[PDB]
Amino acid sequence: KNVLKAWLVDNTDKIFQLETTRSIDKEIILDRMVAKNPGVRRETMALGIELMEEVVAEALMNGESVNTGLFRGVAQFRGVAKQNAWDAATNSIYVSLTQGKALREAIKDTRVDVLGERPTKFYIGSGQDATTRATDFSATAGRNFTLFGKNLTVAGTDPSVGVTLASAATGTVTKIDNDMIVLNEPSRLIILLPASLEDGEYMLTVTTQYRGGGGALLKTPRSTSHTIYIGGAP
Amino acid sequence: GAKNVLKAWLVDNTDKIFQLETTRSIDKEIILDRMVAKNPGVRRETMALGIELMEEVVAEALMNGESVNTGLFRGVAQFRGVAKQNAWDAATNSIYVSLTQGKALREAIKDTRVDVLGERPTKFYIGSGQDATTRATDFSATAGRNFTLFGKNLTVAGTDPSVGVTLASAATGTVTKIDNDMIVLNEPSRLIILLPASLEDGEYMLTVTTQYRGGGGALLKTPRSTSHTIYIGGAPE
Repeated sequence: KNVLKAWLVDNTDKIFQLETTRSIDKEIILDRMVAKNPGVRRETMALGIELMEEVVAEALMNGESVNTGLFRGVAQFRGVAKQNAWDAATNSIYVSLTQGKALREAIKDTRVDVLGERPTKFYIGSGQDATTRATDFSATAGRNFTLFGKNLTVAGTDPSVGVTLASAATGTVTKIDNDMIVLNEPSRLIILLPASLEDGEYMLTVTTQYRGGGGALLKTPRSTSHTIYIGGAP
Repeated sequence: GAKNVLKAWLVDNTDKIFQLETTRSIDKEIILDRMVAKNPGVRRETMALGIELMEEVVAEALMNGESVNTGLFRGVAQFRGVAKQNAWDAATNSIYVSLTQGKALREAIKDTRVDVLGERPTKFYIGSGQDATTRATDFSATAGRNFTLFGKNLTVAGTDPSVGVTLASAATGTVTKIDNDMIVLNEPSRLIILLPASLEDGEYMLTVTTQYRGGGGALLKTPRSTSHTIYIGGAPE
């Protein structure tokens, strides 16, 4: 019933990479809930989701493990316990989440549509968040994020050249200052993510005139993207 | 000050780490009861229907390759294993959903203080854990697969028939004893176990019962027990 579209990318080994499609938030979830069951009042459903989030946040922050159909969560601690004390600069709380029974059951009814390899050797293969060590394209605002790929060097004179973040919620495009691209290699980019960015999903785009391998710069810039979740600055 | 409090122990990792003192485990039934308790304006049956409806929409969105964000989490489908002959192989490749905390949890973390209790009173406890399949260290585990327990004086030893590793279901209270031969590594600071495949998804209380005495010494006349909560995810396909 369900279909996941996947690219073949270099790991070296070949690995599957989910195709860039869509991001959905609470507003779209509420629209789809009302479309599936027109007997539910949107305002009641919106209230219910906020209420449930309050209950779960409070449970996790008061040391309970929480299990829903979608996930299981528990509060965790990050950083070394320096001098048998909590240091707000090195230590932090986070909630570790694992897929729940409803997701494991939905996976059973899902097939993978292999798209093959991308037609051009220009893409974002993988990523890593410095702070959380996550590789699922979740990231931390005001901290470093590494992009691994092919022919990613930010180069050229054209004004569109550079790294951008486009908000899935508002559509607003934030350009990353070129000084904040602290490593600019064809197979790897290290960027500092702006601290002011609101939590949510963004479209990360590398636009460059850098030609694959050696040679002259491309006359017109080319773009490659990947979805990314940015969690607010710690 | 901070409206939430987390209690944490200082356990061994040459250096020390923080270990949450877990309060209890809650499911959809308790969540729904607490929602009604906070807002008597809502009808519990309407809230229960809404949660099933929200889960269906989120599960369909994820399984059709969309990234999903709520205030509690962001999710996206991910793939495991190498591409053999540039084609999906159901016997070596798998799908999972990677989940990260959302904005509501990040804001709640801001109103939370950590109350350090110091070091654990006894030198017999479960400090940390690791799932072999996912490599998760949050005490989430995979049924039919290996799990590692790190701690102090965890060696399973003694003549008493109660000695061993058990899992008690939070949903029913049903206890599953792991066969002693499914204890693959039996060291004081680390146990490697094979989890049975038939375990239903959910939270369990994992208990290590043993007559093994701290460091050097004769076996204890009476067995002692130490526990840790564990989430078990259903066996892989």
